[PDB]
Amino acid sequence: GLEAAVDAAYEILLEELEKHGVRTIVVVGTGELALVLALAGVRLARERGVKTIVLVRDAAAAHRLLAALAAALGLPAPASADAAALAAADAALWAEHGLRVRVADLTDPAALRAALEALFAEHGRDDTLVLPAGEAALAALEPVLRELGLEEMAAVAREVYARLRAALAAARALEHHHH
Amino acid sequence: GLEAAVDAAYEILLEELEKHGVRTIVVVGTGELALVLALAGVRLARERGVKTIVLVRDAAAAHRLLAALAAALGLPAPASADAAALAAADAALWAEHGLRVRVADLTDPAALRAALEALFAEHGRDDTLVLPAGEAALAALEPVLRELGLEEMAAVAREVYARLRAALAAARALEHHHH
Amino acid sequence: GLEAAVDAAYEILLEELEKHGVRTIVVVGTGELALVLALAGVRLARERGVKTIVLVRDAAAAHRLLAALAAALGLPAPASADAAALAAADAALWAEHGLRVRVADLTDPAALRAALEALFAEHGRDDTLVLPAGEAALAALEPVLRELGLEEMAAVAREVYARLRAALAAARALEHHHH
Amino acid sequence: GLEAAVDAAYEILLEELEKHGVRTIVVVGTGELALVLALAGVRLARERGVKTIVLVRDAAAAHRLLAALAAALGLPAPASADAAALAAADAALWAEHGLRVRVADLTDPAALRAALEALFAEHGRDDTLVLPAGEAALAALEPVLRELGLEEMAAVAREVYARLRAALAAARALEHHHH
Repeated sequence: GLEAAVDAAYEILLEELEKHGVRTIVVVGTGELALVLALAGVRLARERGVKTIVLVRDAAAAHRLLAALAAALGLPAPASADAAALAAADAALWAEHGLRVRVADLTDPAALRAALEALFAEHGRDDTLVLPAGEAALAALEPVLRELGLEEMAAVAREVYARLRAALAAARALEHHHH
Repeated sequence: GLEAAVDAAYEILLEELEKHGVRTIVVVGTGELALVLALAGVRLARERGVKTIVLVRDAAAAHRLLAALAAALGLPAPASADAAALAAADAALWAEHGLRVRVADLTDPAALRAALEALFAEHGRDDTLVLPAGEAALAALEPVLRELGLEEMAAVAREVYARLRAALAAARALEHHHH
Repeated sequence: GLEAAVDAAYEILLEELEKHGVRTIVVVGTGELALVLALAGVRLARERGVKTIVLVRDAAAAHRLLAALAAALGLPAPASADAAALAAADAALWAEHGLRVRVADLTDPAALRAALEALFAEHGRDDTLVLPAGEAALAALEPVLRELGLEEMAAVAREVYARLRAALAAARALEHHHH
Repeated sequence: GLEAAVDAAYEILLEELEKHGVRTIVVVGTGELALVLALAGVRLARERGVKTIVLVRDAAAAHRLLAALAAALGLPAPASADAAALAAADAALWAEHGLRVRVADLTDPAALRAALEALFAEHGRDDTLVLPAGEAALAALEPVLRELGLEEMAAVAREVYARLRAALAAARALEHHHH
């Protein structure tokens, strides 16, 4: 179920924060692992002051993730995927909970590089853990990081992803809410 | 009206908690009795520490029940029947109010058995009261319980259902909100 | 604007509470006067312990009125016009704010009589002020009240309605929110 | 991003409050600058007691702006663009946060004049800063103000707009929430 998945992801992230001195987590992609990482990020922000930013492919994906986060927090979802509504929801989520949800076209390497570069300008590269939310995101993220010369960051992204993938396969976040 | 129906169901459940040493209530099905049982379960969780889980047939039914529970609690409904939104809403409802809403295909005996077996793994069989929300759910639930050897549980499910059915016929939960 | 309309209706209702010893207000109908009366009823419940029940024609009308009340109170609207969602929202509104929104087919005299008779069973006839929300509701309500022998109640309904109609014509509740 | 845009607009408005003794801000138009000005107005109301009213072209635009404001404040959006729902949301926003969102057809000079004249009746002309949200709104607002003899107000509207336009071009309120 969802709690077991969030707990397992939280434990993995705690191990990485201690291992790498992480101050900021950037999640690239959508789906169940993106939600689980965002929810673990809510706990990590409250308990450790570590901020999390999720980069999703389009405004529709941002609305879907913000709506699931809203439900988890007991808060209203944004009324629509209007950019102004999404930006306002994002600013509120950041101020109150240390989480962001931003739009970046992951099919476009230049757009993903630009979104990462914005986050690196805000949060730096040394203390930032970048994680893909799935296989497709890993395949998009690795070459971009490698082009930027961030080989260690790419290596950690792949290794931590493998552990998260295995943990979520066992935890089954959504098992109770579909056939 | 709704308050009279919740009160009547609450009184019946209190009698069963004392009679059987009940720690967990599992409601199988949808409709007015499912809502009334869930609402009585909110009171029982607050007052007695007894948790309630409702098993509904599909994601659409989970959204409809979560939305009615939300309205009763003064909380936002989940934005959609997206599995991630439903799972997040369920985790929040459990943590704050001691209630869950899960999806289990009741037309499929193996799926209902699997969902009950998950709950029995979490909560045990001895202290768990299983109740159908209607005739169709009773007809689905009885053979599954009997196959599991849970004859007493099936007997209580049918007997308590009969009393709840009669009480709700008199109380008329929805009389003021349809023609 | 809306505040001026609520204030004017509130002042009129205060005068009637003192004049008739009113404990319960029943509003029959939909539209701007129904909303203004419901909002004044929120204030009267908080300040005076007087409860208000609005009888609207169908579930769609109940959702629209509950949604406007929700917006005025800073609360989530019910997710849909599902009867269970409307009944749950109504129970929450009553418990927290002393207001109800019920469905009664005003085109059907027997249905309106039945809905009034339910309220009279709950709240009595002597201390109950019944008000139409518009001309059509007044035309439906007067014969029903007269058949019940409630001639004084019908007379007050018409007289107080006339004063509310004039006050709302001057106050223009919705002037700032349509062309 | 949005926070940088709100901060930049806030700083400009603070300078104008000191420069002109402003008690009320009226924003004419829709779009990103309308949202940013409304959000800066939330801060100015809390910190300085300065109220802000946004005049938008139609009910659909009022819903979109109220929904984005709701998301920024962690509050439910109005269920629909129903005039009663919009008026109720507006009254709540004014009472709690010192902001209004009203409908005025800016394509119709008489309608814009009427909406401004209502605000001038409520708030006066001397202490009221009127700002367009974009080029089209400036082109609609200038002749109306000039016809009213409010030449200085029109001059300030154009000058402050130019500074806000430049600031928002640099701040990029919506950059993280569209492609």
